[PDB]
Amino acid sequence: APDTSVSNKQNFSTDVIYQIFTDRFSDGNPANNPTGAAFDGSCTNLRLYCGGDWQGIINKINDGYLTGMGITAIWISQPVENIYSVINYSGVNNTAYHGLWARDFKKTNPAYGTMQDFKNLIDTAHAHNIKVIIDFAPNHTSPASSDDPSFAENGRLYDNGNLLGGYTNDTQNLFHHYGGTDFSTIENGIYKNLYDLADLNHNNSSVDVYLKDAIKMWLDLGVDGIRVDAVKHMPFGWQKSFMATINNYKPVFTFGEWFLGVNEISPEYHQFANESGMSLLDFRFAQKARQVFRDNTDNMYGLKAMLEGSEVDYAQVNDQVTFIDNHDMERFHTSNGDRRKLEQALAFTLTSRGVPAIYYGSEQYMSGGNDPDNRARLPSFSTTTTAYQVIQKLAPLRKSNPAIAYGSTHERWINNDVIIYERKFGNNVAVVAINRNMNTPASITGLVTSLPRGSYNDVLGGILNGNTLTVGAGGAASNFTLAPGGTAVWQYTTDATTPIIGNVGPMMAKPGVTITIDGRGFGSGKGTVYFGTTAVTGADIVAWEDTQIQVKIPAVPGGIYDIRVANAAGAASNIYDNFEVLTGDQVTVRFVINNATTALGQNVFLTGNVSELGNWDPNNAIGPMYNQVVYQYPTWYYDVSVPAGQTIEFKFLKKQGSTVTWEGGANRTFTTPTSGTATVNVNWQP
Ligand SMILES: C[C@H]1O[C@H](O[C@H]2[C@H](O)[C@@H](O)[C@@H](O[C@H]3[C@H](O)[C@@H](O)[C@H](O)O[C@@H]3CO)O[C@@H]2CO)[C@H](O)[C@@H](O)[C@@H]1N[C@H]1C=C(CO)[C@@H](O)[C@H](O)[C@H]1O
Ligand SMILES: [Ca+2]
Ligand SMILES: [Ca+2]
Repeated sequence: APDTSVSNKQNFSTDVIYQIFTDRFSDGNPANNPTGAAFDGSCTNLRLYCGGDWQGIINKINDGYLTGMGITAIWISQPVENIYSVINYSGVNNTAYHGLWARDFKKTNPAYGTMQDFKNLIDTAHAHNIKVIIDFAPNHTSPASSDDPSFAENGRLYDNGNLLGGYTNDTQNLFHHYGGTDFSTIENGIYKNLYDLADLNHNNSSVDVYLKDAIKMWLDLGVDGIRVDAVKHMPFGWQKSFMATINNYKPVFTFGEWFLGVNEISPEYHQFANESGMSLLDFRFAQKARQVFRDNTDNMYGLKAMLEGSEVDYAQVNDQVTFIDNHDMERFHTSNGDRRKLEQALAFTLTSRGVPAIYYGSEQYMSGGNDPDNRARLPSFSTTTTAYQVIQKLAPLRKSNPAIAYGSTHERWINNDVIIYERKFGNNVAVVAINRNMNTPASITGLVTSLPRGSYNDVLGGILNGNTLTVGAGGAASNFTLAPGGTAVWQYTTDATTPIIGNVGPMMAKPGVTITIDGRGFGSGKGTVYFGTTAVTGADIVAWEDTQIQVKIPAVPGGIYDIRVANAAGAASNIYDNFEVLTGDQVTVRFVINNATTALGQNVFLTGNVSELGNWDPNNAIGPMYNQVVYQYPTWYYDVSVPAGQTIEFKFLKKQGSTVTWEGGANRTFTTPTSGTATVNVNWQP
C-alpha cells in the first residue's frame, strides 16, 4: 500500500498529529461522567474531570471538525483504568483526569468510555483515515504512601481485575522504596520516586511480563502509535527490551518525552533517540522556535543553526515529533501578543521536518500558563479562524508533497528577521519564506531555488500576506518585498525516476520481521533490498510498490546495517544508515559487579560477544555503570538488554580517558532466560 496509507503504523512523517486531552475536548456522553467532588462540569477547577470522553471525539471526527482541519492522527490520553481517588493535595482536590495514574493496564478508564467505545473510536478514526496514538506510562502507577496505606489507592495494581499488590506491604517487590528523587542525577531520577508516584520495579519478572502483555493487548485493539511517558525516569536497558517486544510483535510508531529547556542540549538525550528503538519529542525544535517566533530571545541565525544541527545530531530526524507548545509548557499564544506569531510558528512547524504535532485548541488561540492552566477546555469549535485555515491549507501537503515529509532542509536566503528555506526530495520542492518582523518589509534580492521556471501561487492563499513567486531561468526568482509578518509556501511535485528512501520503520528488530521502507521511485515491479551487502528478493519481499516496500529482515548477525534499495532496472537508492537487527528476542538482565575499585574519572563498563553487548569493542561497552542507589560503590550495576535463551560471554572493564583496564581471568559465560528478568552478581577479578 502507499506510504500515505492509514495502514502505515510504522511511519508518521506524512501525518499531522492532533494532541487531545480526552477530558478537555468533547463530552459526547454524560452517563459516563464521574460524579461527586471528582466532577466539575463547568471546567472551572482544572484539576477535576470536566467530562470529555471518546464518544466526544467520534463526534468531532464525524461532523468534519477534525478532518476538515487536515488532521491525519489524533494522539489521546492514556486509555488505561485509573485510580478513582480525589486527592486533596493541600487544600486542592485533584483527580486522574490526565490518565497518568494507572490502576489496571488491561482495562479502560470508564470515564473515557468502554472497551466497545474504544473499538468504535479506532474504527471511526480509520474509516476517516485518521490514526490513533495512545499514551502509556509504564514507569509507575499512582500516588502512594507506604507509611499511610489510607492515602489514594495506595498505588495498587490489578491485572484485569486481580490485585497484584500495593505500595504498603510489598513483599513481592513490585515497586521501588528508596524515597523520592531530587533529580540530582539520571540514576537518581530513575530508581527514586517521581514526586509521590509509586515507582514500578521492572527487574521483577511479574512487572516486566505484565507490562509487556498489556501493550500487546492494546496493539491487538488497533492503535497505530505509542507515546511513552517519562523515558528519562526508567532504565534505558529495559526500554530497549520493551521496544524490541513491540517491534517483534506488531511495530508501531513509538516516541517518548524527554524534556529539554532553553539552550540546554544533552548528549544522553540524543543517545536515547539514536539507540533506544524509539524517537523523542523534539524539544530542541520547540524551545528554539519559541525563542525566535515568540519570546524573541534569539534571531533567525539561531533558527538556521538548530535546523542544521538537527540534520546531523539525530540519526533519523524524520522521526522526531515537532511542536510549538503542549501539556508541559506554557501556551504559545499570549494576551499581550498577536495571533500572527502563532500563525507563523504553526506554518514553520507544518512545513519543517519531523512529525508535526498540534496541541488541541491552538487553532482557537487558546491562552494559558503552566499546568493546569494549559489544560483548559476547548472554548469553541469555529472552523473559520485563520489558524484553522493555515493548518487546513498546509496539513495535506505532507501527504501530497514528498519533499515536506522526507526532504532535506536548505536555507536559501537568511536575515536577522527573515528566513527562506527549501525542502526537497528528488524533484519535489517546497520553498517557505517567513518575515517575522511586523514593522518593516523585507526586500529579497537574488534568491535561487530548485523550482523550475514558472510563477507559483502561495499555497496559503495570501491570508498570511504571501505573494506569488516568479521563478525564471536557473531557479532564480525576480526580486520581491516580503511584507511584514509575511509568510508564503511555494511548491512543485513530479514523479521519481530514481529510487529514493524517505524513511524506514522500525529501526530495530530480529530476523524474520517485516520492516517498511517509504519513498518514491521504487517502481511497480519487485526490485532488490540490501541489508548491508546481503540482498533480499523473491518471496522475502512481502510487498513492493512505487512508494512503499515491505520486506523481511534476513538472517544476519546482529549489529548496525545500512539499508539500500534497487529497482528492477538496477537503479540503486541512497543509503539509509543505522538499522539495528537484534540477535533475537530480548530480556533485561541486571549485572552487578562487586569490588570494582576505581579512580577519580574511572568508571566501570561491560562488554560481551553479542552485538547488544558491543561485540568486544571497548568503544561500544555498556556503561558507565551505576553505583549509588540500588547498590553503592564499590559495587556497580546496570540493567542491560540482551538476547533471550543464549549463552553470552562477557567481561567488565574500567575506562579512564584513553586507558582501558580489563578484568583478569577467563571470560564469564551466562545463560539468559527466555522471558522475565535475571540478575548477575559477580566480583572483580584482577
Ligand atoms: C510535571 C511533569 O514532570 C516530570 O517530567 C518533566 C516534565 O515533563 C518537564 O516538562 C519538566 O517540568 C516542567 C519544567 O520544570 C518547567 O520549568 C516547565 O515550564 O514545564 C514543565 C512541565 O510542567 O521537568 C520534569 C522532570 O523534572 C514527570 O516525569 C512528568 O510525567 C510530569 N507530568 C505528568 C506527571 C504527573 C504526576 O503528578 C501529572 O500530575 C502531570 O499532569 C503529568 O502531565
Ligand atoms: Ca463523559
Ligand atoms: Ca522509575
